Amino acid sequence: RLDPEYWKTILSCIYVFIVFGFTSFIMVIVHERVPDMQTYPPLPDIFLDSVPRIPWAFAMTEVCGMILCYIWLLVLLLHKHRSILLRRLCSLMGTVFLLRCFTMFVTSLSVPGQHLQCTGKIYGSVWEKLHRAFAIWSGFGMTLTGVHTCGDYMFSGHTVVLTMLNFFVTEYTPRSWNFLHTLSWVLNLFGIFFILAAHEHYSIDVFIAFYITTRLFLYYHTLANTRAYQQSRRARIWFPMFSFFECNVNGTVPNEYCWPFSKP
Amino acid sequence: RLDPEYWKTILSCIYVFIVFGFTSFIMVIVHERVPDMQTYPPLPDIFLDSVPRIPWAFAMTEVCGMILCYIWLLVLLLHKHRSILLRRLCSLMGTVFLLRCFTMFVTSLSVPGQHLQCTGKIYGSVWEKLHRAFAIWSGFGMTLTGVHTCGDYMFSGHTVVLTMLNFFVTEYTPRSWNFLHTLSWVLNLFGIFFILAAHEHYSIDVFIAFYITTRLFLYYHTLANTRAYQQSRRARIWFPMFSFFECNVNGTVPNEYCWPFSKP
Amino acid sequence: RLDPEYWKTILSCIYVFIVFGFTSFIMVIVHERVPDMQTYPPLPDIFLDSVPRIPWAFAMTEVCGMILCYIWLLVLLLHKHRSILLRRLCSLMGTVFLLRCFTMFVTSLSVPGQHLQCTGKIYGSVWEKLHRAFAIWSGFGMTLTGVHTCGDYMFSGHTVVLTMLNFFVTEYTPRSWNFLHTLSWVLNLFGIFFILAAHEHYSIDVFIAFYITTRLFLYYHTLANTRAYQQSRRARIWFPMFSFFECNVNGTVPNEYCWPFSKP
Amino acid sequence: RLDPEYWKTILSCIYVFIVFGFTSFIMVIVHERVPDMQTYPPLPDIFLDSVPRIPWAFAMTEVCGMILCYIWLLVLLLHKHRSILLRRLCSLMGTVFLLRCFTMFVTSLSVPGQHLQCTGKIYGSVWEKLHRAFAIWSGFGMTLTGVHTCGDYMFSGHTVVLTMLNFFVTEYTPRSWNFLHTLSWVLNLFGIFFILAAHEHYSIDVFIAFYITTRLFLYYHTLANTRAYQQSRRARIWFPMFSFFECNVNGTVPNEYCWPFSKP
Amino acid sequence: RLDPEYWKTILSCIYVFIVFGFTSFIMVIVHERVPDMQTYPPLPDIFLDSVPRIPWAFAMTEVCGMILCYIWLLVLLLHKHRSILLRRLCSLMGTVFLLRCFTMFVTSLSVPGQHLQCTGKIYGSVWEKLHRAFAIWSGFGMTLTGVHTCGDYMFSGHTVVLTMLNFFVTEYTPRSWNFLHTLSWVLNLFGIFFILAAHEHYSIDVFIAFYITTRLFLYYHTLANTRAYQQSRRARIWFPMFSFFECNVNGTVPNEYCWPFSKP
Amino acid sequence: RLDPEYWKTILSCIYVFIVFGFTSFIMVIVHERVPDMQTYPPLPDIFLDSVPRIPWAFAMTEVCGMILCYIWLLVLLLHKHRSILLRRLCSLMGTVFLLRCFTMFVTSLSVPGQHLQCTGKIYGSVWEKLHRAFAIWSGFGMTLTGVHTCGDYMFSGHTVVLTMLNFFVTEYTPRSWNFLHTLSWVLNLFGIFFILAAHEHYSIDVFIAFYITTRLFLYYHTLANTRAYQQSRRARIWFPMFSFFECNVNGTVPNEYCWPFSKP
Repeated sequence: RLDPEYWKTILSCIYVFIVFGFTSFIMVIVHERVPDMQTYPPLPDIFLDSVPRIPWAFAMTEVCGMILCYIWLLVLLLHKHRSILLRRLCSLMGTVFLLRCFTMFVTSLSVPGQHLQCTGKIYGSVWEKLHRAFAIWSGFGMTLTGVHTCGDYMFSGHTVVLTMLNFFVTEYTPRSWNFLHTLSWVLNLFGIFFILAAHEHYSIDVFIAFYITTRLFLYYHTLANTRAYQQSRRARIWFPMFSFFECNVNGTVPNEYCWPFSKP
Repeated sequence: RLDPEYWKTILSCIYVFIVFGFTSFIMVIVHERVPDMQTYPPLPDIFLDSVPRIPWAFAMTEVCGMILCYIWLLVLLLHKHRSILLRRLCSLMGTVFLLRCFTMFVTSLSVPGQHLQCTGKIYGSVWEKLHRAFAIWSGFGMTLTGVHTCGDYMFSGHTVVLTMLNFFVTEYTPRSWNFLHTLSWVLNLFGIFFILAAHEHYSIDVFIAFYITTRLFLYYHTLANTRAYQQSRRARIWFPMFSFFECNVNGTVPNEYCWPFSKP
Repeated sequence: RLDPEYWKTILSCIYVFIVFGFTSFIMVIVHERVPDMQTYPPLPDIFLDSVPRIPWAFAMTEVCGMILCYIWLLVLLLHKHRSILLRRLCSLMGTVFLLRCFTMFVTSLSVPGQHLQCTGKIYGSVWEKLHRAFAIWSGFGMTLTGVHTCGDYMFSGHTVVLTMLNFFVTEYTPRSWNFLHTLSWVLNLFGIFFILAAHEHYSIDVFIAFYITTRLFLYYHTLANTRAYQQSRRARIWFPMFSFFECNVNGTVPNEYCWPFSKP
Repeated sequence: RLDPEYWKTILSCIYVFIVFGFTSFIMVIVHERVPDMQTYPPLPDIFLDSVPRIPWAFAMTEVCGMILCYIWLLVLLLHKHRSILLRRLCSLMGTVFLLRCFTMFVTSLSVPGQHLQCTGKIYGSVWEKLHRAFAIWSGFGMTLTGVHTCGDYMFSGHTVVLTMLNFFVTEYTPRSWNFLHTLSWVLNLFGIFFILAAHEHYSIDVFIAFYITTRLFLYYHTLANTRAYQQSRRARIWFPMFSFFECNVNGTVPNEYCWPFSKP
Repeated sequence: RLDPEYWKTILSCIYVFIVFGFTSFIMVIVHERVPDMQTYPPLPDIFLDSVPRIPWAFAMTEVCGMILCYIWLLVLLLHKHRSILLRRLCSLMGTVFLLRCFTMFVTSLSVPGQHLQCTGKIYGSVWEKLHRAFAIWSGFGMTLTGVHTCGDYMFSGHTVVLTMLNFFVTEYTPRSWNFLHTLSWVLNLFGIFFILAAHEHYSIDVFIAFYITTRLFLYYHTLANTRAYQQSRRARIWFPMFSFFECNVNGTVPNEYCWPFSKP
Repeated sequence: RLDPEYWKTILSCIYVFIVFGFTSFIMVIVHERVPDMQTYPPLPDIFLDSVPRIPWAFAMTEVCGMILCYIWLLVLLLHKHRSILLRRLCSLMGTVFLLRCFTMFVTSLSVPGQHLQCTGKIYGSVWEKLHRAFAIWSGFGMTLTGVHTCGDYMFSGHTVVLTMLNFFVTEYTPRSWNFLHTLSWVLNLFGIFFILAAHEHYSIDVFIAFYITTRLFLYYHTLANTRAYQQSRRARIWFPMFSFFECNVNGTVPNEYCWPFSKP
């Protein structure tokens, strides 16, 4: 049966956090490659040359992220098997960012010309770069708590976060509430459009980022529902720590509800 | 049963060739967005920085391609379903080249700094664009028959051809000939490496030009195996003209080999 | 049945230490033959002539050798029949390093030009050779604890240790862990590559070392699983002290794991 | 049953002649690498330093070669299934000489000081190397018909031929002739001693050549007798063109002798 | 049954030591014939002409003999029938050494020119010959304890001892230990080669001093096995004191070993 | 049954003549080693120093040889299975003399001083030695037809011929004529005594020669009577062409008489 494992979720939660730290550490290394990085005028993008730069577009995507997180924790609060959903969130966010790190190491593609008042730079050391890492790591990447001051590269994590929250929101809801799903898709599309109009990422930066996470989420859910991790040697799974997390869960989780507290 | 409809192969062929024509047009259309194209320093890479440029490495790619094409022609000559393999290949290259067209149209990523001796440029008119494209069209984009002189863009076609002609000779040969498959794997790997060593494309171009063809081949063959197009309303398949071309094909294609000529 | 023999393991450890001590002395005897070994130009190779020398590449081989050693020590601790594993490892490392002594005494092939610091020499005595042999012996031949002042001859020793550890790690882990196996193979291949990248061995020392270690490991395990030591007078097995160690072990060793400590 | 296939023996002979030509051309190419290769002093050996050079000792190896070849040709004449023997000899020699070519390409190890009359060289063209390759090819590489002006590299060739002929003579004679076998073994050992005593090869060259030929012959005959080419997908036999030659032969070849001429 | 009669063993030992006494006497009596013995040139040979005289090989003979007799003593200690093996050994040495006496009496063959610096000579009296013989007797005839200063004669006894102690270890050990047999074969062959390389005996001495011992060993062993001495009047065996020593033993001596000290 | 093979006896008769020719060829080669061979004084023998030299004993040695030959041909004339006796005599005389040739090549031992005045020597050529061999060959060695002019070496063939003929004469007569056997033995003893007394050979030359032929003849007859050449794998017979000649003869050959011609 569905046995909530309260001690595996701790490992899953440390997994996403250490992956975030590793990604933050890798981010500062890429910035060392090109010293100036603010002398190239923008490459022609048929999406970029049309929409003028909007200074406040970036923060609207962020408030979209917070409101989507609020809805998701609202669903997370009133579900029987909250442990499984919280485990899956971390277990599926811990791989897209590893792919992001690999793509970052292979090649670098920043948006050429914005945030030219990028301060800091020329970090010659083996200890201060770590401090810059905790600066990046312990700021969650938001500009509201100003940490992201300088340019960002290919494969934006904002779109990954938005669509990953949206898919889990729409998937763990009954097939009778088809009015919050449309709204959630609306805010997801608005966030993508506002990140595109912020002159912060290229179109190919967001298209690949969206497709990869959508395909990976669908594949993970299909494999979990099929429960081929133990049925046979299905495909020699390469998912990081998949059978360990999903050994005790069989079949498809239902969508029943209760009240968490003991004082109705 | 498997009835060879020769009136469908001609339609598929004219479709893939007009796709080639549209692609040839769109390279010329996307060319003049930037006039210089030739002043920037390369973006930081991990493979274009270590390995120095090898001037003759860009010939082995099309030597490998011609060898693979000759082997594929030999395979196509002796198979009874020579009207089916060619139709499927034409249906696949059309889709992959439409994807290439869309990717190059949304954004352009050319190695900034190769082919600085190419002449021409500033083709501002209505009628010399088609002349330039027809020059590009009737040269197969090869450098042995010198046609492409300036730079190339995202989603290299040489990778797509070298991978399609490798995964198409492997699939439609007996599952006991895993040596020609091994030889073609080395062929494809060397063709991949020599393009990168020639400073012709970025390292992330080849990876996402190889994975897409592998996935779009395996998915198409899985769909064709289980006849899901007519079994039910499975997924509303998004292949351009999907149910039309393979409406007369049921089951799985056999493997038997025959000599069509009547001169034993 | 599997009887843990705690004195045969000690005998095997004594045997392997004696073999290592003999090898250390033989390596000092061989260096006496021709003094210079550093004035000739290197033989025409295909790898030593393309890749330039990398000064730091030799320490990475030993780093990859310590990582695999730590992993194998972890495996050796959480097993039922750890005594058999230790006994087999020692009984194989004895034979391979005896073959190395033979093939290094027959003909001495060094790399003319690395470790040119080798100076003074003229160890003309019987009681000064022993001190030099002891200096190599109680340093494990590594370059971190500096004993690797002069060069190393035919049948490289780092490749033997790396391949033996990788194969032992792969063999004695459950046949469902197919990510640790890939990591071990990658580490082994990188350690092999860094030997040639540092201009320490010819391209033909490494290949024969790898082949000999692989062939001996596979032959020993085939003989052990067939259990031909008491079946009949099959072929007069030539493995040094083979029937003595495997007389009490019949059949194949299973893969049961536990926790040795008396405090679970 | 044993079907005499006279159209495959011709293919095997063509394959062997092509392999021999390729080996000769590769030797000519390899000699181009190092200009002198005759000024350095020889490596410290254990056999080349004790026994002084014997000027006439290199003709005796070829004399034993002719004797063994004559005996084998006599055996080939008085056998029922001579076609299978002639098909196996070629299919083994081709593989062994391909291995010799590969081994000689990576690193070139000659004997510094014999055949010091080798001068002129500087074949700085493509149509002059071919003449030398043809001169070596149509001379069988022997020293009696003088083509052996310069030295010979790694993986000696005389040892391969001698060992192959000796093993073939031993295998395909009735198992009651234990005087011809002793004579063949004595001739083989004397040929090896004479190739070693003329200062034409190193000890390790002869040892690895002998080991490789013996192991390849034994493995090929074990596979042929086990008939694993059609039993199952055992191990993916890597012998070049193995299943094509042994598909029509099932089981083991008997030792029936007859007389082919119809004139008693 | 097998009854250990130590009174027979003591008589056998004193008898064979008596045989040593008369051998020592006869060497002195045959020394006095030719005074010079050191002026002639050696008769033509094949092994004494090619191999040059080396002066340290004549020590390895008694080193090998010492190792062999130590191994034989170890075997005799652990074998229950220690009263029978020693008696048979003494009975065999008595016969072979009286044959040596006959051979040196009938003819005297020596090396004309070696050991030319030995002093003494002209021992013309009745008593000093006894002193010289006792000097020869109480040194067992090795050169390590320098007694054998002059030349030696027909039918070398070092070969006889080296071969008898090899054929007794092989015979009276279980027929599954064919490594100590292999080691003893090398021990015997090297001892054979080194006495020849010391220019101490002609090449015909060793061959007939080895064949005689192996033949007289196998013949005596077969006679003991089939108990033909008492079965009938088989051949009137000429072995001196044959039936007396071997009257109390019937059947074949087993190969079982025991520890006769009472301190487990 | 006992089938007289008239065509194998021809091969046996040619084989002994080739052996005789080879022995004659070898004899002249030994004479080329040392030129003088007539300066050494007699090495001291207890037999030669006693009997003054006799210069007519050599003649009646051949006289008793011819007498025994006459008796043997008398027996051969009136026997049913004369072919078998002739074949066995030739086949054994062809092996004893091969052993003579080997012992001749290994070492040389002549009698130092008789035949001071024989002519010849200093044969510097590659053709005249053949004529000398023909002179030696076609004289049968007797001094009646003067060919043997210089001395003879060890392992004399005179005693071999005498003993071989005597044993054949005695063996093929039934056990009722014990008066001619006494004459044969006494003439053999007189012949060997005359050989010893006339200063042409040493005692050790004749003792080994007598023993070798006696043992070989006895072993051959025992094997022929027991019929172990086809019974099982008896001893790995090293007899030259043994199973070929005696394949058709089984059991023991009896001694029936007849009259050869058709005119009684």
